[PDB]
Amino acid sequence: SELDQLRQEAEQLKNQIRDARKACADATLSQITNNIDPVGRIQMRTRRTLRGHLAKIYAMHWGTDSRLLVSASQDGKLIIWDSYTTNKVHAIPLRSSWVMTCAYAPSGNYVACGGLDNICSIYNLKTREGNVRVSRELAGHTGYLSCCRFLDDNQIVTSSGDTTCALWDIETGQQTTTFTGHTGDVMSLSLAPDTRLFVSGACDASAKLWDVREGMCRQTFTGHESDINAICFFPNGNAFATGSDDATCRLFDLRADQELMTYSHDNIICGITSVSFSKSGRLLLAGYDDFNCNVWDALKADRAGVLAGHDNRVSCLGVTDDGMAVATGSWDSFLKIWN
Amino acid sequence: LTSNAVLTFIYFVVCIIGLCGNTLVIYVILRTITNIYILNLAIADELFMLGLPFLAMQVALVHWPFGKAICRVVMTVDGINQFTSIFCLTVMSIDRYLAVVHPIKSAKWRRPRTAKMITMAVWGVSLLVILPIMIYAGLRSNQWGRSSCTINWPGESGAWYTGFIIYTFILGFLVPLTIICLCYLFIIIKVKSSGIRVGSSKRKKSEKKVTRMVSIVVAVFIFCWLPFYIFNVSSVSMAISPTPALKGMFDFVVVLTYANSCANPILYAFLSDNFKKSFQNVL
Amino acid sequence: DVQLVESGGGLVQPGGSRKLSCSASGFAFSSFGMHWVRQAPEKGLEWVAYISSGSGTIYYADTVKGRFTISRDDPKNTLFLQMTSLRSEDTAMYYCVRSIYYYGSSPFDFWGQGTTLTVSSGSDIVMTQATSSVPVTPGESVSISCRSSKSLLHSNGNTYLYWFLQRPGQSPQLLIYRMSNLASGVPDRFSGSGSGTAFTLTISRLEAEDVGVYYCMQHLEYPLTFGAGTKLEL
Amino acid sequence: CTLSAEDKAAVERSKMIDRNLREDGEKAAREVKLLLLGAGESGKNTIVKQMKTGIVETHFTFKDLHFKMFDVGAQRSERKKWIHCFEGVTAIIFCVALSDYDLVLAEDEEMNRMHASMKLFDSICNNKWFTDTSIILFLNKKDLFEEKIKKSPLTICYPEYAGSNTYEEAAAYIQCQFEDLNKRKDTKEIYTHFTCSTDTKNVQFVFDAVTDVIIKNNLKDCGLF
Amino acid sequence: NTASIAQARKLVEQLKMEANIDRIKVSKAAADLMAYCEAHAKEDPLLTPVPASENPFR
Ligand SMILES: NC[C@H]1CCC[C@@H](CNC(=O)[C@@H](Cc2c[nH]c3ccccc23)NC(=O)N2CCC3(C=Cc4ccccc43)CC2)C1
Repeated sequence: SELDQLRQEAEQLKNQIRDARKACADATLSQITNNIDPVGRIQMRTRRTLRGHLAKIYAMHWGTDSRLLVSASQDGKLIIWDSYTTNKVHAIPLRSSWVMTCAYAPSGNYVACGGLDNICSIYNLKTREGNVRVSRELAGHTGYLSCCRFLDDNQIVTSSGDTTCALWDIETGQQTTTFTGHTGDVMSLSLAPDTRLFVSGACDASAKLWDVREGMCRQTFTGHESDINAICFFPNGNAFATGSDDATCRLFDLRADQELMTYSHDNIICGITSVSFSKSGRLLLAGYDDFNCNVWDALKADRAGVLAGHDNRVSCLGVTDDGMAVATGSWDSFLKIWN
Repeated sequence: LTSNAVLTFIYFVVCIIGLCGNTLVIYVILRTITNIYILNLAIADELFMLGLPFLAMQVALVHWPFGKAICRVVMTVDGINQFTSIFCLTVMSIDRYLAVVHPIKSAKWRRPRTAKMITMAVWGVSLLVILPIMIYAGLRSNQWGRSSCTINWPGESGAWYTGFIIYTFILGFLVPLTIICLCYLFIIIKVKSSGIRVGSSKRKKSEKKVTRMVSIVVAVFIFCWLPFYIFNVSSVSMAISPTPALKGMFDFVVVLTYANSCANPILYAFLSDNFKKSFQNVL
Repeated sequence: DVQLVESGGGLVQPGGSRKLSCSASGFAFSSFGMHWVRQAPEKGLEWVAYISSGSGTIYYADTVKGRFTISRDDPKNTLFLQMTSLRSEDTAMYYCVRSIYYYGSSPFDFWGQGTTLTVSSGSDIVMTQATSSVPVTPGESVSISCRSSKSLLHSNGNTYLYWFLQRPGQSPQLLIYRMSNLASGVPDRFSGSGSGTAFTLTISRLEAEDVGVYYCMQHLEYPLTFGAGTKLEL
Repeated sequence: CTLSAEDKAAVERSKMIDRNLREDGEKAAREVKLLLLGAGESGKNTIVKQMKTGIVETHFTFKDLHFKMFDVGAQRSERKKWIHCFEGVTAIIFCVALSDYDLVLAEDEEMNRMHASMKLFDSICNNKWFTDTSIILFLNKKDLFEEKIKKSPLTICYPEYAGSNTYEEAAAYIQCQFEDLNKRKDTKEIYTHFTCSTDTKNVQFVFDAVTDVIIKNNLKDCGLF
Repeated sequence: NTASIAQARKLVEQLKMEANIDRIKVSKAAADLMAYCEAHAKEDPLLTPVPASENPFR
């Protein structure tokens, strides 16, 4: 009837898209990059060791001042750190201890958290009576929250394990836009620097490009063989990198709509939990399940350095906005700052 | 000829194994209640082993030419460390009793601050218990023109020596041994009762396993510490003339004691699976 | 709302003892450090004491050591100042100041209404304000200067200087907390600038609501010192 | 030194925060955490009602012991993405009804309900995050098994059964089939209880099993066992 | 059932709307990435370590 015809049309369209992608490729990234200077040796020393968490640390986010940091752990407590002096600014208890994500507002006024309780909680950091209160509880997701990122003080974007991304209005507590199209649990979110686009990575081994104000997908990116666990834009917003369980990081191109570079080693068989880019985009930092982080040359696909020093799985990375330091969180309840 | 050579060889090899074991345990632990107790015991045994080599010369060559201050200091360290090890064993036994037999009531009382206070208190008690060695140590000039690093009890009356030996025997063997035996017997009884009550399988196995670790610990402790007090009490109660062979057995039993310290770090912090996790990365 | 209502004032014979109570309502009293600041009828602010959160650190002024005791009651949300051997120079208007300390905090942000107590008849930093009275027509810019005998530019990059405004018949309020940062609830027309030992406060587009006495305070090292105060008239 | 007054005050505040975190540490560590699993609706409601969204937590105190139960029902997602959050639970409570060997899921005929429960038990007991985690097994609805076994033999579920169609032998066979699925017998134990009792004997069982688990945990930490 | 037909229609509409997107050659965008990396090379403390006087974390 119509189902077979529609399936045939979809297959033909996919074939046409693949042909258009293939006709676009003329020279690989390695063919252009092979005549630039090597990055060299990257030796980063641990400058701080933030202690106080009593369980696995799952999420961490930097502040826009490159001094304040927020971390979440299974203790049921959110801690705000003064990375310069290791001091703690706040210790926010959580109603649900099963936290898996946290975010720090660009204005520094709010902190969000979420997890297995299906609720995004907004916390008011700057309050007249001195304590940190629960500003808003965002309900509506039927699956666990995996990532959340602030657009401004009134808009937030959340990803959930119900194959759905959402855009929220914090003042009204409603869901302004719902992003659908993923066939698996969505794991990661990353915002473009211009606050106009964002990409998400799900467990269907795929990545999608969204628009905030239109709620529709432009491009779908494939190539991974397992669940994508982390994703991060290039500094200029024209590329992004993903990490998955097949011990390989990709680099994807928005304007070319194609795979650019692959980052893999024969000695790595463990999945990737976190990816982050340096300020210039030359270095790509990836956290792994083998207890350490690898620094990758984003243009030469060559390993430049290793960040060892964690006794358990590295869960979360982060590079400051000025690009001065890298923060690594691990399941051993420790955060480390590197230079 | 060869007797003194083999005795000083035994002393030195016991010293070397004590140092290596204690320093490995300290290095792995450093840089929970059980870790605090293990570290305290490792410090006690390491200081014991540092104090060991001085009388290896005395068993090697008869006279003690190390003066008087060094003799008193080595007597001081030996008598404080020796008893700060035995009491750490007793405290570990009491802690195991409180952890197994009373898993709920003793949970609140088992905090790291409490362990730190107990360690400080046991160090203070070991310092205070050894005052007779503090005061009446010195050198006893032999008739031939020699000396030995011993305890010079004032006067010719033997009441001081008998009282001190009974006091040290009681306080350093009987009370710790009976406490350890009672704690471990009650641990075994509680394990069997908990196995029966829940109605679970594999009871045999567990019962057997814990009865073999308790037996090893108590047997090692007794086999090493008992001959020293047996020889000393036999010398005090009866009248025994000196003999080179008797001195040989006395020295052998003395070096067997230091053996407990060398041995007990292995038993207390090597067979534990928690320590093996940290030791696996090193080796 | 946030309130700090004081009690315990009155008329006191010399050598007596009276206790001042600072009742709190509307904020987490346990997480806030507390201060006592008094003002004599000669129109001069003066620091007295300070008790931190957890009652771990206590500081006294040099003229009250050995005579005054400061204590807090966290469950009852009350702050006590125990005063003994009172002299005629202790006649003032004792205020209760609320302060909190972390990165980017705004200390000295709320003040109590104060209480009146009447008694019948070296290395400290000097903050001086040369101008004592600046008559000016409303609607024009006003500059107020306060210089220091010691540099307030600490090695961490922060300059610890504060600006306060006291309207007639009211309690002092915070305007600038570290030389450049505007307080919460005050208009943007107030601006602070300076460097080293010279500090200025600019009031662009002056209105009649800003008429009062302006004070400058440092928080570099205890005891905290105020200025004489510049009064804006007309 | 080289610190301002505000820097010292901030350090003191951080120290107070550290003290509060440590103080909450013992309270968190002295609670028994239990993870409740179960296929469909076997004993899900009854175990909750004996104490009379996403994750559901239940708090109760029995004999000076505080119990944490986490219910993962209605969490219809991929299990391998949030099952590692329970790596440190004290024990796993698994509920299996006995009166479902004659039933079918009504979506797949070749899938038996008891076979589905066995598949889930095999998947959870042998998980890489639960190597040294004990499992308390609850066998619900034994009166239904009583009144259904006289008309339907157990051979419908197990073709290899060669025993009498009586309650005791069939219950023993079912328990043995469940305990044979454990291939980590050297590092965990499986506790079995028949929970179709109106009396408050299930909470006592849970207490005894947890006491045994903590006793073996302390013995393993000490090194004796 | 009409649910499968609706899902297939949504999928084919999304694929058709995705296929009509202008794409630039991969060499041009690779050169753009290289140029961006070269333009901000001196502003990257990780790639080029800063002196200890300018290091916030010492
Ligand atoms: N820690 C171990 C070191 C500590 C410093 C002394 C080394 C040895 N000397 C001692 O133990 C004191 C008791 C003592 C000293 N310090 C102590 C600490 C605890 C308990 C006891 C002690 N015994 C002791 O002198 N002899 C025993 C047998 C003896 C007596 C009659 C006799 C006849 C024939 C052959 C041999 C003998 C000679 C001497 C032991």
